[PDB]
Amino acid sequence: MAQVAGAALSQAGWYLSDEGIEACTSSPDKVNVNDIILIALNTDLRTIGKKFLPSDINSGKVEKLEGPCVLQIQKIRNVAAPKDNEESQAAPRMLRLQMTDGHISCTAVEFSYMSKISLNTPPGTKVKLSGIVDIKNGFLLLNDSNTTVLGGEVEHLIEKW
Amino acid sequence: VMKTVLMVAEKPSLAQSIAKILSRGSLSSHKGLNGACSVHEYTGTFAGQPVRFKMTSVCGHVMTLDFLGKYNKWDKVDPAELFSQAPTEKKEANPKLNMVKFLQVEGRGCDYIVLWLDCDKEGENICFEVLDAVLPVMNKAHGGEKTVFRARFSSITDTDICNAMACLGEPDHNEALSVDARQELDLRIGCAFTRFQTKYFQGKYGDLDSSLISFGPCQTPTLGFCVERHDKIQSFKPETYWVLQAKVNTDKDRSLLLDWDRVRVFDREIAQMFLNMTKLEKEAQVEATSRKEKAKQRPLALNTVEMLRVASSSLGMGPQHAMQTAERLYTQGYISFPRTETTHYPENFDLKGSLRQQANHPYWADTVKRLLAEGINRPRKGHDAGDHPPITPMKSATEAELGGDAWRLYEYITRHFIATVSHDCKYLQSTISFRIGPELFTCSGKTVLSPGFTEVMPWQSVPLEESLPTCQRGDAFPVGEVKMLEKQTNPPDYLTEAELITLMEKHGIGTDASIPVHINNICQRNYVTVESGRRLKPTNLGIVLVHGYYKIDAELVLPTIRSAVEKQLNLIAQGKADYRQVLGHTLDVFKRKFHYFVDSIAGMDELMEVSF
DNA sequence: ACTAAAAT
Ligand SMILES: [Mn+2]
Ligand SMILES: [Mn+2]
Repeated sequence: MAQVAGAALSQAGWYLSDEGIEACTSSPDKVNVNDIILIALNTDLRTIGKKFLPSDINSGKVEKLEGPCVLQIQKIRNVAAPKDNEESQAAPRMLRLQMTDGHISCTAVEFSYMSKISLNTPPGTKVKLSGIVDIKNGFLLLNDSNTTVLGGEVEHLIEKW
Repeated sequence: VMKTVLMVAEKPSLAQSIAKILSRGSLSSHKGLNGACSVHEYTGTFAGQPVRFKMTSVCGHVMTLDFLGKYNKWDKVDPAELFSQAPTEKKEANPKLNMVKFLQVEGRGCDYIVLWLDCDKEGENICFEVLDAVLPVMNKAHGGEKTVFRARFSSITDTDICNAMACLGEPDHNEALSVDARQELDLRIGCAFTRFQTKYFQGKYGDLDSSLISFGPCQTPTLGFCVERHDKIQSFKPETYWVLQAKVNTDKDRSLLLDWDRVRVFDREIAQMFLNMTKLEKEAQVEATSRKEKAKQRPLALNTVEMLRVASSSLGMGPQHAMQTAERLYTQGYISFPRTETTHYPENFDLKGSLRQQANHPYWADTVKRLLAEGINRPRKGHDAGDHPPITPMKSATEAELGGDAWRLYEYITRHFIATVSHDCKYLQSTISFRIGPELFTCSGKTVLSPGFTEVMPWQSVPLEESLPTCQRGDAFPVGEVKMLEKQTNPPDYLTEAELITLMEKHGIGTDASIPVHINNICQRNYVTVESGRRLKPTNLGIVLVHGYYKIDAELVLPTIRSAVEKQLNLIAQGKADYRQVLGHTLDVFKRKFHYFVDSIAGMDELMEVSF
């Protein structure tokens, strides 16, 4: 049954290694891909999951991201105002995202106004990318159409003083 | 002589004005023993019978609060003794003017008393002091009739004064007691802290002999503002901007500068990616065009705070020098009362007449005549606080009779008065948005339509620039080159006098007639120095004072404490508190705080070792 | 010698 369960999760785009799938759920007489998804969305992706991001994505010779992907945010920083004033309405908001999946870390840039991802979004939040995503100079362009935000808290061990 | 009544005013000029208005031109003037106060006599009617009116004035406060003997000489009483065991009394201020004896001799034989004092909070205290002076010597009352009277007025116009005489009232003892409590509290706290500080630090740290270290509810917060600014300057680390700009040319020798919609980027790689996305391009498309009208608001009336701000920011004048010049102009008879915090013109005012008086000076004669011909505009509405009408010209001066500072202030006052009654300024702002590849830039410009108060206040003018070319959507243009610029964030600069005044006003520290005194005090005690640009720079001794106050007990250097104490004291005025029950508690809390401060002075002592 | 209020 896991043979078809893996295909189902791949078609959904939630790519994750089979050992991680087994760890997340181990045959309670049925795979129940739905509860597999719900349990995963509150699990740290560094431990569990396979490597699928294109190699040397942080360089400048890929220019394309095809198919759907699932990624985990780590740090969110507003590169539009100094660290002294974390939010000043003197320039439009502009967000840089440090995403990861497995072994490779990638950087993304807002490039529009997206209300789903805010400065208060805690790490560990899951992002699904659908369609074609552009890579310009090792930077992933995050249009409002090709984003989906799925929550989940794993370790919000972060404090702003 | 059947019956005479007596009237007391707080200024001799105001006394003469009211006497003239109510006496219908018939006066008998005489000079008193002081030499600065005059007595006016005239006949009239008060309460159904003919009455002789006698009008006089007193110069400001009459009594000030102080200590008795054996406690006003230091080195003989412990400072902690002053808090709740030192007898207190009232003694004359300005003893050269025998105000009490003058009041007694001029009120002897009077029957009724009417008080034309100011309507603010600091006026009813003078009211009750005058009663304490005059009531002992006066004809005793008959039956159950009321003798003491008070009048309420705002302006010095005919109708206002006559109506104020028509309707009368009574004073407020509960309102006077609040001011009395404030005076007692301030004197106790200041004399307690200053003595200990200047008796400890003077004899143990070398070059502070013959020096005074002072504490109070105003000087200390004023210093706190400046040292907070100094700390903010000292703890700033620069960052790096990255702004992207490009220029588009339509006709030969007609280029156009543009601005990025996203103003700043703080990542070098991100900025480089955006540049590489734009650099190799040759078209410029047009997205949208804008055309809206707008107005620049005419200035409000003139307050003392705004006078001081403009004097210190545009005329190179200290607050005390400005106040002295304004007072001299008032005494000579050229401008109205220069200590007011009301920014709303009185309903009854000869605005047209005052404007028509200044219809001959070559600097603004054309504008004055044009306004008189085409009809004036109503003033902008604003706050009212009783007190006195705003600062307006009264006579017509020239460059010759006045000189230097007086003329420099008079020009600004007259120009502000003319501007506050003129029209507004209308300008059209055109913004055109271009698109370069994946990014969009904008450029904006202004053009004037009908100048208003700008004709009298040129420094508030709208700058002139070449009009943006008219374009329709879909047009394409060539672009010269797209380049980047690197910039650094700039640290803040030291406080200016205008900024300090506007910080003082909002927090309640000081008042309309005490800001110059406090600033000059902290300048004279070598706490701050005035540098180029009229900027107040903290010195070593002041930095140590505040950095020690924060470490020892933080509410001393804290702007909100004065407001909190004032709010607590207003209960006495409102009739919902008890005088002793409030004063004793508020003195006890401060006594405990001082007794903690004296035993926790090692922390501040270990801070001057890194200096003198 | 202190403090904080009005006035000329
Ligand atoms: Mn007054
Ligand atoms: Mn006032």
